[PDB]
Amino acid sequence: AVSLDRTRAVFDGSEKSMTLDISNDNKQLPYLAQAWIENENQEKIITGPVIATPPVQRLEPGAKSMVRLSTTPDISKLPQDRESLFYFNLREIPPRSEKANVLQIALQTKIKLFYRPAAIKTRPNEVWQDQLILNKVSGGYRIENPTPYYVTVIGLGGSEKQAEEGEFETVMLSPRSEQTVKSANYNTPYLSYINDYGGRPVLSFICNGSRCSVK
Amino acid sequence: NVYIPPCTINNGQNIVVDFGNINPEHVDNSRGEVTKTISISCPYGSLWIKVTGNTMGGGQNNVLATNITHFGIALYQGKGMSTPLTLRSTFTFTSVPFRNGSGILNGGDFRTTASMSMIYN
Repeated sequence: AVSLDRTRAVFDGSEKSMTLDISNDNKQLPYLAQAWIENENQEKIITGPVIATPPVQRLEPGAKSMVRLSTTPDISKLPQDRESLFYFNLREIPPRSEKANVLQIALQTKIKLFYRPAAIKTRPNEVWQDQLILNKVSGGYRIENPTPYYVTVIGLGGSEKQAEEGEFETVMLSPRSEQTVKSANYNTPYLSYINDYGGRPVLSFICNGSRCSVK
Repeated sequence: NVYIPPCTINNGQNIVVDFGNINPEHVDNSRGEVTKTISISCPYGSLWIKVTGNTMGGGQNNVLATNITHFGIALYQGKGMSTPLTLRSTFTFTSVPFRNGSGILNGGDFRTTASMSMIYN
């Protein structure tokens, strides 16, 4: 199977292109790798504002290559004070099985592609997720994301272990938004999220009544 | 590398559900229900799986068309023809031949393809 090098891609709006590494992990057969972009509703767009090339390429067993993500002039039309959401897709076209009477599975990877305008370009060590605010309500918390970035929440517990381990319905807050999640009550809430690199940091909150903020 | 990579699917091997040598003339209600289990090895689950592909006409929502008219492959979640499959850890799915018509079928051999998307959070 053909695999990508990451679980999310961040397109730095200050640049006009970027590349993602792919590789054919199969040690026997060569694969075709289809790549395309989808908008925030997971609908395929072939005209921009973000393009993927090549649309298809051949990968020898164990070989690695890349896909180039680039923008069009219409990229300027997206708002510049917040991230926009796209999805990058890579589907493998396996070799025709010699054996007939078979069901062949074509694997595909779909990851979020965050367009991040130059006006909100982040520093290398910048952490904006510590700006999240938790408001206790019946059955859980109303999470507020006042930042210009999408934030994916993967955990929420009364300890560091629960946050990262505990069962949780992952949700992604769009820029400057809020949404309620189900959860037990915690004295010192801990929240886990997926950052730009795929790391899963844990945050610690301190509460002042029903409103909790990062320590 | 700096970027945490996505999970590897059944050790980068090819996934093929083989039905062996069978005549497309079956009961499609309990036949070559071939079950498949593919492994998911991740770096850190936060992943969704959607299956899509060409479907036959009719009201069924879990049947893939094949290269044989009136003949398709029905899909079910987990081992067993119980719960249908609308079109570290493991994922099991059951595939069973299905013919939506009586009469002659143009083809002794059949093959079809479905896409299995790993959608990351």
